Amino acid sequence: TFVSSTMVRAAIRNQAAQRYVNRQESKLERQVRAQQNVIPEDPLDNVFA
Amino acid sequence: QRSKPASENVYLKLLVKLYRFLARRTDSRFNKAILKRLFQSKTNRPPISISKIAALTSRKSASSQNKTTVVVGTVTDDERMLTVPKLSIAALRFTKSARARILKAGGEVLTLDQLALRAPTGSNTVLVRGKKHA
Amino acid sequence: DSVFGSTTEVAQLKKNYFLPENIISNADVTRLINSDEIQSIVKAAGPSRVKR
Amino acid sequence: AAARPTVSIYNKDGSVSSETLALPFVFKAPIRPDLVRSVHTAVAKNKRQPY
Amino acid sequence: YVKTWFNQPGRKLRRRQARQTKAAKIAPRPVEAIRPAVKPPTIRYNMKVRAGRGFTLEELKAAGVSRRVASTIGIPVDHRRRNRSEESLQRNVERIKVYLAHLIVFPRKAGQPKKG
RNA sequence: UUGAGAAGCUCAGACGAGUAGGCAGGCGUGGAGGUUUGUGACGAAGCCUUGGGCGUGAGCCUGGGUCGAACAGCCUCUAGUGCAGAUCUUGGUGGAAGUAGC
RNA sequence: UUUCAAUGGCCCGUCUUGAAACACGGACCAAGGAGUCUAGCAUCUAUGCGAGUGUUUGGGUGAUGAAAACCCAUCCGCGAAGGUGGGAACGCCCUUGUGGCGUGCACCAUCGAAGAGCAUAGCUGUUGGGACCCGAAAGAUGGUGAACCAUCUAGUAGCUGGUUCCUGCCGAAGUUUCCGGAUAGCAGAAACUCAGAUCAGUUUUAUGUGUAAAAUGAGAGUU
Repeated sequence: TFVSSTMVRAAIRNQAAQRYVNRQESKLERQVRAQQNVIPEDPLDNVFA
Repeated sequence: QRSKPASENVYLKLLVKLYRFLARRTDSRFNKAILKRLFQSKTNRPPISISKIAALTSRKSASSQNKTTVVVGTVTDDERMLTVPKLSIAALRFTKSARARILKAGGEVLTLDQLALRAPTGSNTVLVRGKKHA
Repeated sequence: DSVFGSTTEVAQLKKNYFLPENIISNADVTRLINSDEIQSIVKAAGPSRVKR
Repeated sequence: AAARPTVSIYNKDGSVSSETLALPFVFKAPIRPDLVRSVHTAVAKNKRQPY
Repeated sequence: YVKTWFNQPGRKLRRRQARQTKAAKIAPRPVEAIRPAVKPPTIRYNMKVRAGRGFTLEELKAAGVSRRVASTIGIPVDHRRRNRSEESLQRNVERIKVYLAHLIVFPRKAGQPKKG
């Protein structure tokens, strides 16, 4: 008949532990796409610069 | 009822000024519809994702040809899909992630002013909307 | 060119900052309306003031 | 957005110089009197003292 | 009972001014002492790395610094922390060794009695 | 034909009670950043006046008399911001009354 | 402007009462004088960004107030975890118009089983906080010579009296129904779909007073 009330206390801990690692991964995955999804140089904009 | 936007984006009061003339001086319903939606609140203009646009043009029989999708509102991307198709899109706003993704692989992005000078009557344009429920 | 950036590149000094992208490109409306590509397709013109 | 590629640098004596600078990309950004007002409106309450 | 944060720009400048007098008193040495690298003691952050309090006695002896002098060249000591994993001993010994690479030590004059 | 403050100009028709209540546009006060390259000892602010005007109105502009050192229009910011009452607070002042009376 | 002539007009506010009657409050003038400040929640709108979002705990910095501005490290919070028809918009036409052929958004029917937030500002609403303003014997602690003083105290209210500039538009209900309430209804405010569609404190026709199907009008119905 299920675990313990304080053993469901850890059920948040096995829910919250993978928060920080997920968030850090989301930070680098967003940055990785940022390098990928960038506009090219537009070689015509160095005529005056 | 609604005949003046609640906005104060000065450039949206110039976009409306262009489509108030077009709506009343052409017989197309695309312009009368576009003008109405330039009056709608931010809540009533949902974001329309790139993938949702990509599905609509390439829907059922596909045959996208070179139709231009038009939406009043932002066009946020969808990183959950890798290969974006060629698209010509007109919208009030894009997201820098989305606009790069359209530009990098395929066609071009447009603002509502560049669509008007190309298809003032709504010539061969798909007018879409995002999911309102939210 | 480095403190603000560009609408494509990013300011070297302000991290991840791109200049805003506008609702329209050509902000001059009277050119948008009074252009050929629109004035060639509008229907006829009524009087500016209609006589009583 | 097409406008005025180059600007001219003036020396101390007031005479123009042959060198020039491309007009920065910032100088084409949107001009928003409402957005500047509602930001200056706020940012100007930040050096206030309490009474 | 209500607190206001009007002295928030006052307190920050007081802290900066408090750092500058410390730098004035102790010129060559850094305003901050070195701290080790440790891992937070929880399943949520255990894969992270942050700073500790000081270097344990196995971290000092392995790196090659006695525990008594370590307090004097700015290396702080934590008698409570211990090394259970060698990767924790390794990340902090090399942290000491890189510090002693950049550490200039000023000689001190020493009493030299005529006899012995 | 000049009538693009497109937030403009123009045309047509019907309509108009109002409590509770809902919506909208404005007038006014103190101070705040911008502005009028603003006003002021050749007279600011204020005050009175059966002077002249403006606005449906809140209100405003001006003439005269006093007056003597400051003040305002415009765009925004802001709040200890609008009075006929509360046996309202404070000060002043009448009738009662030259009365009760001493 | 004062005055006269002719016509007129029961004292104002509150409360009461259908209404008054009332009972109140008002000797006069000036000044003071009452939805405010804040935390929480939800809504609408505006703005920035958008599968993201939020610099201001703090650090960096700021020579011309340096309590401003400007910049970002490590966290963290809140998010993120298929066919059928009707359909907006468009194209092709083609007896054109009429319509058809299509492509079919939002969404709704049907059969079924391609994220939209976050943050700031405003508005209105609500809950607390002294809580629109004024007013009920207090009580308690501690003092002074049953009495008196000082504070806690912004103690307590369904109640009483008051709550301040103008114009414009819309404008009820005044009560069913269950049951102090949840409904409803009236009024709005938004979003929708249609005038080739439905309606009506309507009237006829006729079938058996009800019901069903012609005129007279109005666009009507939803969430």
